[PDB]
Amino acid sequence: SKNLGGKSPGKRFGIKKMEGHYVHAGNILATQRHFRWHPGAHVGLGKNKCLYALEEGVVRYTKEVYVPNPSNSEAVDLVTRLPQGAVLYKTFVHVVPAKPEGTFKLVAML
Amino acid sequence: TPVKAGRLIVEMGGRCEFKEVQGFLDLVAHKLPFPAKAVSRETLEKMRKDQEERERNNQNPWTFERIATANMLGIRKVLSPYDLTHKGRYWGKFYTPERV
Amino acid sequence: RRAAPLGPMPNEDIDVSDLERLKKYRSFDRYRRRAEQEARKPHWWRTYREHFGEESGPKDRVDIGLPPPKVSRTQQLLERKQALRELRANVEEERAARLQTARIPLEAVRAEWERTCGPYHKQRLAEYCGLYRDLFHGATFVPRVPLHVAYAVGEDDLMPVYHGNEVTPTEAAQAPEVTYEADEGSLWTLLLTNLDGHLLEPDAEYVHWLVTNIPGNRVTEGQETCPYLPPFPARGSGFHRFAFLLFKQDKRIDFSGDTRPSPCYQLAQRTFHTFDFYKKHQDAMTPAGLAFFQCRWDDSVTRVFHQLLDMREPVFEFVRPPPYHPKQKRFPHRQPLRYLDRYRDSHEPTYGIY
Amino acid sequence: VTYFSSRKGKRKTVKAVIYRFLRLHSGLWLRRKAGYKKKLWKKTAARKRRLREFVFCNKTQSKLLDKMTTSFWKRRNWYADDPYQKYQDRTNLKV
Amino acid sequence: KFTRSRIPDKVFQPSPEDHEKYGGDPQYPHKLHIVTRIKSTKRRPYWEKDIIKMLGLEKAHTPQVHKNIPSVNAKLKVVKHLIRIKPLKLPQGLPTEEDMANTCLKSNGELVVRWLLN
Amino acid sequence: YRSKPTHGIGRYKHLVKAQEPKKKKGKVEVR
Amino acid sequence: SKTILVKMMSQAGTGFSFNTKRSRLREKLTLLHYDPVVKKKVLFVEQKKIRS
RNA sequence: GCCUAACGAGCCUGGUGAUAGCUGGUUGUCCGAGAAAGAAUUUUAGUUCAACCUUAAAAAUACCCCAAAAACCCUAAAUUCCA
RNA sequence: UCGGAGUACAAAAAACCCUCCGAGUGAUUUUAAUCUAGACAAACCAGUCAAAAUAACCAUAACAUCACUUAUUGAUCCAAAAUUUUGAUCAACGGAACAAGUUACCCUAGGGAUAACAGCGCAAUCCUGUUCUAGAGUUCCUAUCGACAAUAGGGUUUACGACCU
RNA sequence: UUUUUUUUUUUUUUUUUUUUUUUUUUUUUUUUUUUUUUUUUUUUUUUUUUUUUUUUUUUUUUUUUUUUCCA
Ligand SMILES: Nc1nc2c(ncn2[C@@H]2O[C@H](COP(=O)(O)O)[C@@H](O)[C@H]2O)c(=O)[nH]1
Ligand SMILES: [Mg+2]
Ligand SMILES: [Mg+2]
Ligand SMILES: [Mg+2]
Ligand SMILES: [Mg+2]
Ligand SMILES: [Mg+2]
Ligand SMILES: [Mg+2]
Ligand SMILES: [Mg+2]
Ligand SMILES: [Mg+2]
Ligand SMILES: [Mg+2]
Ligand SMILES: [Mg+2]
Ligand SMILES: [Mg+2]
Ligand SMILES: [Mg+2]
Ligand SMILES: [Mg+2]
Ligand SMILES: [Mg+2]
Ligand SMILES: [Mg+2]
Ligand SMILES: [Mg+2]
Ligand SMILES: [Mg+2]
Ligand SMILES: [Mg+2]
Ligand SMILES: [Mg+2]
Ligand SMILES: [Mg+2]
Ligand SMILES: [Mg+2]
Ligand SMILES: [Mg+2]
Ligand SMILES: [Mg+2]
Ligand SMILES: [Mg+2]
Ligand SMILES: [Mg+2]
Ligand SMILES: [Mg+2]
Ligand SMILES: [Mg+2]
Ligand SMILES: [Mg+2]
Repeated sequence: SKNLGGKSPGKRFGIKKMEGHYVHAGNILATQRHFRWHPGAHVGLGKNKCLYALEEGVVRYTKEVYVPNPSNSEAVDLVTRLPQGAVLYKTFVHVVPAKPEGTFKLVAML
Repeated sequence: TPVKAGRLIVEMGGRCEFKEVQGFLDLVAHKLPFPAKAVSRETLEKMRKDQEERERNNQNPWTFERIATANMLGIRKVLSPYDLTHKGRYWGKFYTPERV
Repeated sequence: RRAAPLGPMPNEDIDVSDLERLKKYRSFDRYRRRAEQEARKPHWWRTYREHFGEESGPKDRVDIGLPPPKVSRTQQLLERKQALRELRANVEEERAARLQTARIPLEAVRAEWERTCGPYHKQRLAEYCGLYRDLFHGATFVPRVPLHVAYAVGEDDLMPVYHGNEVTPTEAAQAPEVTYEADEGSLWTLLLTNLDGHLLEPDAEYVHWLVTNIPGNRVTEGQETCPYLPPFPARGSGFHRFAFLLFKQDKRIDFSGDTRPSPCYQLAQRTFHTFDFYKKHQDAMTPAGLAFFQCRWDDSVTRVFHQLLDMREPVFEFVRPPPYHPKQKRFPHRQPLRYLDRYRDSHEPTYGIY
Repeated sequence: VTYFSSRKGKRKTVKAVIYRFLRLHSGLWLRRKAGYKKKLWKKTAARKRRLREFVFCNKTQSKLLDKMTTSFWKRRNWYADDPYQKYQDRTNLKV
Repeated sequence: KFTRSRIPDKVFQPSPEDHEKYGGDPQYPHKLHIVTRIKSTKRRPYWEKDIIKMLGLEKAHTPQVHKNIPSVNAKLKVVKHLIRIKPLKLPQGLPTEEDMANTCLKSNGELVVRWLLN
Repeated sequence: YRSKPTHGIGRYKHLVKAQEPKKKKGKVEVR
Repeated sequence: SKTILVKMMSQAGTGFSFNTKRSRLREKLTLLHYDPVVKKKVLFVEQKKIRS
């Protein structure tokens, strides 16, 4: 045989948290090799394209328009080459916060 | 070259009748590996209409497609996922047109 | 397995074949405009607004206010076109535009804005600040008439009260002056309501100055139901909202249940509900003026709490929820040495029997 | 592991465990991360911090270390200015 | 790969002649199911075994009464090839507390309230 | 997802056909 | 092209050295790094050669 | 080759109850529950973990799981998450 | 030894002495810190992210970047370092600090878990018949043959399997 | 740290008859430079022990190229 080195364990690249799951801050929502799910509100983006919740709440998945950063040359060129009626759509993952920021409690009645 | 059942191999035309073309194409059909026939537009239409008529006037209420779709008797354990589309007419590379 | 879409697809209108004959936009600005225009449409799939609170989408707002002024549209357009032609006829303005040296009469712009399109901006600002959500809970009005509220900080210092401005209790200690154009044939009522500051009832609001039966613009001559009271926000929970509401009324309204005493230093008596008030006086009163402003705690609130209200000053604090920690495990695996510190009751060494 | 010694007949212990491990009185075992002194220039700052940070051992490793170590090392030690005296005990363990 | 079998909704759409053939009421559906396990769960998938366990049909040829709700109808559809299902009939109505010890279940699918009077 | 009704909402490669990563080759074949 | 590993010390007087990969055919390395001992942006020059 | 009937290195005793991942055997009754393999290894004739399983003890959610959700050129049987 | 694609079509994993790409590093400056919630993955060892808070620069970013960016790398112990680091195709790449051939003069414990002879499965190979006619046969497919092709049968040779010893 | 080539007129190549082109100086050519034609000087980095000559081998430093440790 001439083929060698093909053997390699999988990287477990997939979606960790499904819609409706109550997650906390820092929980990795999903891991991916390429950009399949894009972060939305309260979802960060690690340097390895991982998605982690910044707030504690409920995970949701939506289909939303895609407006690329103007500095991304390939994305800008694709946008300019798109026809007049075309609008890019991407699957975004969001976290809807549940706990409020805080409460006002009486500390001293002086 | 892979060939499935129901696929034409050689298509002929001209100002001739059907008897002679069938006569000199039956030998080629026989020499072909898979079973084959020398058909025409009229013959293909006739056989398809006969198949539809048989499948619509079949007397027994139990049919392979109905049983496979309804998972009657738990027959999906014995059957194959492709059987849901084949409807019992195709088994391996062999096709039986008389099995509804 | 494939499923049928529940409605029209976004990019199913344009033809895939013959892209070269189809016009494209080459501007990122054009693409951004198109994307933002499409993002506001009610798509049949799960969108961002539905999950992040678009405020129940459409809402049939009940309108309680004066009818809009009836203006001849054709004559107004003709006059505006004539004015624009006269302005463009000048050469000096064009020279100034070319030389980039031009100024604008901001005072006249403000006056014209208040006259024609100020009410709508004030209404949307009040909607953003949630005035109608807490005053009527189902109705938003158009502040047709202007309302200029001003506090006097001295002899030559005047602090205006615009829609959403920040005025401290030091400037708000004295009763402000209210100005509005009105003929000598109508009756008006002015009500200063503090939406935030009630210690007991979250759904109730305080009244600082309620004066009814105003003949025309003469606010002083009208009888005051509730004497003016300086704002008293809490030290911790700051930035309360104080709103002046001006209502136009037809009949001479007399009420004995809502009458307040001259001292009026009891918070139990200074408990108000604008919804119930407008239910009581809905036949005659119609809101036409609104001016809301923000107010935070300062050193002047202590004097109001002590001398006037005869109360101890309440102090609040914005406390945050405690950090979340998972259930402590018997044998944590690959955890740092500080894992035990996350569940420590206190940073004090505890000796059980020694 | 010598279950029965030749001289005294007691049970000995392996010195490697005491050299490269630390046992808390709560039953937990403390160890260093493997490879925290090898090729530091080739590793990222976060990886180096992970290597330098201490770690704990799971139930199987803890039981193995307890079997391989005698009862002397499981005693309660009150050292002077002991950094781990705070971590010796366990609190709020709801099991 | 052999997995669970999806059953299309077309199968459970009754024909007008089905009511007359099976003696069912075209207007008002029955209220309770009498289910009896006919075949064994051996040589059958573990999910079917679990469904038959949670349906309380461990003992074969022993009728069990269940609701006519879709929640249990889903499992009954899953394991429909191993059970016989009949509608519960009440010619004498629901038995009261004074007739609980004198009830009986005839094989035709009806529940008699007064059984063996003296 | 493939089974979801919203499948292919991000399909965009059919809207643009400029995917020629060649150095300088020209067609010059329009008869 | 062969690389060279160089140990560079701080010029702030405090003892603080770090290793860096460099090209062999280049001059003496002199960069601006961060010193946590003085917590400042300091000039670091090549001092020693450790690995080829 | 021969060295007392077996010599690629004699025989006896002692070490010696040599050591064997290898073969063979392992002695009364009844009852309960009850396992076919993922990772390393001079390792695939074995060991050490993980997943299952057994005796006890704590608790509370456990399997089936409707919607809704999981990618971008086409893609079946169906999968994961939850009322 | 490590990574990518299909096998493995849609959460994850998933093997073969299965079919193909590679990797055991280069170039540049933005020389890329401390501490700590909460998570992925995993038998373990390892590998991955990362909110807030601090030190220096805009007083608005710092994940070093690019080469399909995913792989470009190594656990104790030990040596040399001197305060803080470095490390040999352990390449059999979870790795003994350093050890080659032959035994038909061989021995021992086992294995039909594993070969050679036999038996058995299949029929690649082999042997049979029939179907098809282009062509040979002076004209004429079938007196005698009959290429390119089809179907069915037998288990004599070799090969394959490793089921009984 | 170890292995190896080594140190040439002012600059580079050889070789032991220490030579050949650049550079310098003194002349000529030109109105003056440049180009070109003659003459001259110009060295084995240093120590030590030698051969028939030294390109025999050793002391102090100078750049140097490769290696600089599986664990
Ligand atoms: N690995 C494994 N072996 C089993 C299991 N059950 C039976 N065996 C093995 O099967 C043999 C006995 O066959 P049985 O009596 O089960 O038919 C024995 O070699 C026994 O060890 C099991 O669940 N797992
Ligand atoms: Mg692979
Ligand atoms: Mg693998
Ligand atoms: Mg108009
Ligand atoms: Mg003898
Ligand atoms: Mg023995
Ligand atoms: Mg073995
Ligand atoms: Mg039993
Ligand atoms: Mg068994
Ligand atoms: Mg569902
Ligand atoms: Mg559930
Ligand atoms: Mg996990
Ligand atoms: Mg931060
Ligand atoms: Mg090995
Ligand atoms: Mg290995
Ligand atoms: Mg490994
Ligand atoms: Mg011989
Ligand atoms: Mg033998
Ligand atoms: Mg065998
Ligand atoms: Mg075997
Ligand atoms: Mg024989
Ligand atoms: Mg054989
Ligand atoms: Mg035999
Ligand atoms: Mg064979
Ligand atoms: Mg055969
Ligand atoms: Mg012929
Ligand atoms: Mg044929
Ligand atoms: Mg034979
Ligand atoms: Mg043979």
